[PDB]
This record gives sequence, structure tokens and C-alpha cells, in this order.
Amino acid sequence: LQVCLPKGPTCCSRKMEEKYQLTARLNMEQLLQSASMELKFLIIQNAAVFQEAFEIVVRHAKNYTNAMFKNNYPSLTPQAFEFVGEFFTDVSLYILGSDINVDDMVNELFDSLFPVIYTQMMNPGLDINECLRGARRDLKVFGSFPKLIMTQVSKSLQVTRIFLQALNLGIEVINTTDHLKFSKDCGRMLTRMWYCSYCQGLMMVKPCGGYCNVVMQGCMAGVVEIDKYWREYILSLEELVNDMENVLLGLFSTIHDSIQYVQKNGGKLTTTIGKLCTLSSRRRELIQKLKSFINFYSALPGYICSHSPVAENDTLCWNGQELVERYSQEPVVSQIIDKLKHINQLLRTMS
Amino acid sequence: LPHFIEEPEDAYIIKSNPIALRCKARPAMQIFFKCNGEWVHQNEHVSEE
Ligand SMILES: *[C@@H]1O[C@H](CO)[C@@H](O)[C@H](O)[C@H]1NC(C)=O
Repeated sequence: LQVCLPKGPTCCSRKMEEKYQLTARLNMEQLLQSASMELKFLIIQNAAVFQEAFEIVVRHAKNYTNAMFKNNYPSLTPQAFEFVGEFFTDVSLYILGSDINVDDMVNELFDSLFPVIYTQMMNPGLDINECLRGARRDLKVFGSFPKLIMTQVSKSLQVTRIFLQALNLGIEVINTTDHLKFSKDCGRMLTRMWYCSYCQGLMMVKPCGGYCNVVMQGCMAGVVEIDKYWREYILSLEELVNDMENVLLGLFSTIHDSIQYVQKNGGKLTTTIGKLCTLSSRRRELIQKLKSFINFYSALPGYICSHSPVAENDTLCWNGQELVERYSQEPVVSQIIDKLKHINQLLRTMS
Repeated sequence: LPHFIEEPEDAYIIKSNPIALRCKARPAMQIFFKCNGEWVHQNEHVSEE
């Protein structure tokens, strides 16, 4: 045998020892999953809800922009629908983490908007389209409106994108916890603590509380080190929640006023161009519920021992090798800590 | 049995321009569309005899 220390005879062979080792692995994985399930489901629920809520906000804003174009500028439709759809599609793609340039969104929006304004509102009556697109930026026809919208929407969209990425990475690391493979020495120690008593013919004897403590603090020396970074993650997320619904909903007034602004100097513009050519409640409840799990990594060995059958009294218990009267006495973890450091820096820089 | 003369070709929406789908068969008395598993409302259909 290679695990069960044979003091007397033994009722189990080497293959039964391998079976006990695999059952020890499975029991440890089940205990970790039971410890992490509530928090995993909490973060999954909140990620899904916030994603749907942000999509609802974007859809409502696209609908109102299209409706206000239909009502105030029928001469700009159906082209207005095209550039509004492209703008809000790129908005959603940026929110969901795709490489989209916010300044490029606004600039393409105004680049598409100006030629139809010129042809249908200012000078009624396809090849000259690019000359108008160039004149849009070269003559600064929209004034400071494009940069105002650019900063206004970049500020909110970046914080929302990083909020979603933080939720997803919390989901990722909490999923990773219950799949943590341990050392072979820890496998043998868990087999001794949980099952090797059966090899000595004992039926209901439980391991000592102190033996469970030394074993758990033995193989969770790395996992406990995650607690600092997990606490900093929670606190940085709290720093971030303390933005994007109000901004996207005022966009229509700003666009209407920008169109008025361009129409205001039509006299000179036409001649020059003719010559030249409940959310905040949800994130608050989420942070208040997330603060209840700040001790998750520090209380984890305590959980494994308090939910495994152990003799807390340290009397008439199994010490891994014999029944005693009184008890005598990286790589994946490194990746978890790396990702936590990354997300914590990213959080802190936002707020 | 009905033989289709003009079978519907996969359409593509460009710049939010709604493009209708064509269907022509003979001999036919009733022609209906089944978009994504379910029948299309009678009002949406425009028949030509
Ligand atoms: C869609 O447009 C309609 C018509 O103006 C409006 O009543 C509705 O609030 C809009 N919905 C969204 C998702 O914007």
C-alpha cells in the first residue's frame, strides 16, 4: 500500500486504496462546489439581469432616436434609420466588449448625417457624397456637438463595459474554485482522513478536528492567499458602482439641437459648399449581497472541516493512521491571483 | 400536385429596406408562408390570381 499506513493487518488492497483516493477527490470537489454554488448563482443571475437591462436601455434609445427622426425630420428618413441603427449596433457591440472606437462611432454618425441634411433640408436638388463627408469635418459644421457626445458616451460606456467584464471574471474564478486539483500528497492525506479508517475495520469513526485543520491548512496554503485579492476585488467593485441610462436617454435632445445648430448657418454653408463641391437599486443590492461573501476564501478550509464528518472534541477520533484517545498534533492559483490583480487595477483606475 | 414556378430566394435586408418574398406555383388555390416553424398571418399575404 502507498496511502494507508499499515499498523496492524488491513481489510483493503491497493486497488481499494485507489478507489478510496478517487472517492476522496470526488468528495473534495463536491464540498467545494457546495461551498461556491450560492455565490456562483448570485453573480450569474446579476450578470444576466444587468446585460438584459443595458440591452433594454440601448433598444429604447435607438427606438426614440428613430421616432424623433420620423417626427421632426421626415426628409432625413429612411437614411436616418440606417445611421441610427449602425450607431446603436456599434454601441451594443462596445458594451459587450468588442473592439469598437467610440470617437469613430460619433464621427461616422455625423459623417452619414451631414450629406442627407445638405441634400434634403438645405439644398433640395450620390457621386458628390464624399465631398460633403469631407466638408463636414473640414468646416466643423456641427461645432463642439460631436466631441460633447463623444466624451458623454465614452465615459459611461467604458464604466459599463468594465462592470460587465468584472462580473464575468468573478463568475470565472468562482467556477474555477471547485475545479482546483490538489497535490498527490494532499490526495493521500484526504484518503487517510476520510477512508483509511475503513481499511482498519472501523465503521463510524470520524477524523479529529485538529487533524482536519492541519490537512486543510496543508493543501489550502495557496488558496487562502487569494483572500487579499478577492477582498480588494469586492471593495474596488463597490468603488465602481458609486451613469449610462441617463446619458443615452438625453442623446435625442442633443442630436436635435445639433441639427438646428447646423441649419442655423445654412446661408454661408450652402454657398461655400456649392463652390467647393431600478438599475442603481439592483447594483446596490448586488454589492450589499456580495459583501456577505468577502470571507469566502479565508473561511473555505473551515467550511471543508465543518461540513466533513469530524470529531470536534478531538476524543476517540481517527488521526490518519490510528484511533487515538486524544489527538497529538500554485499554477492555477497564480492565474486566479493574476486575473484578480488585473481586474483590481482596471477597477481602481475607473474610480 | 402543385409545381412551384417561382421558389423564394434567400433575401438580405440592406439599410433597413424591407424586401418582400415572392412565391408562385401552379396548380395552386392556397399558398401560405411558414416562417421559422409557424404560419404567417393572413393579412401579411398578398395573393395574385
Ligand atoms: C419604439 O418606438 C415607439 C414609437 O415612438 C415608442 O413608443 C417606444 O417607446 C419605442 N421603444 C423602444 C425600445 O425604444
